[PDB]
Amino acid sequence: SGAIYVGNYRVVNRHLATHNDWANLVWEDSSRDLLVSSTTAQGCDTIARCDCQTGVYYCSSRRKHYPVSFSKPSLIFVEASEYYPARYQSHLMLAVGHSEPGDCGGILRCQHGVVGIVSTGGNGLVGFADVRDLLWLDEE
Ligand SMILES: C[C@H](CS(N)(=O)=O)c1ccccc1
Ligand SMILES: C[C@H](CS(N)(=O)=O)c1ccccc1
Ligand SMILES: [Zn+2]
Repeated sequence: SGAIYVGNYRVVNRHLATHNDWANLVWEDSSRDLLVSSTTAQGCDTIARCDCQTGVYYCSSRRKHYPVSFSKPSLIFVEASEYYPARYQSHLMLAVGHSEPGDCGGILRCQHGVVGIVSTGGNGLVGFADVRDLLWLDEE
């Protein structure tokens, strides 16, 4: 689990979104595993605006942060899970590291801020849903 809180937005894994997230839906993309909902409280998170390929992610299944190199956001074939059939997930970044389903929502951070959230895993890889292209997360 986990979310990004920026302005009046909450960013979550689309497959972990709650009834309240869907009741307050701003934007969702099934191809990206992202959903953004509106919040009443102001979020303080800073979104990175950059092309970093190094950062640190939180891994709840190890209670640890790990430094990783990760690929630029791309269209990656992702195996079926129970939340999706096998499909191309877009805007996905891969790194070598540990990820279990409950790790979804762990933040990946660079020097500039929040890069994305854990979305996929298995075969010793971790996939992060990029958010850096969502420039609208920083206004109204
Ligand atoms: C929020 C919606 C249904 S509702 N109550 O009409 O908002 C929802 C249904 C199933 C899984 C996740 C979310
Ligand atoms: C079992 C699934 C497979 S997938 N292809 O990543 O959806 C999963 C593993 C680890 C983290 C998140 C999800
Ligand atoms: Zn950066």
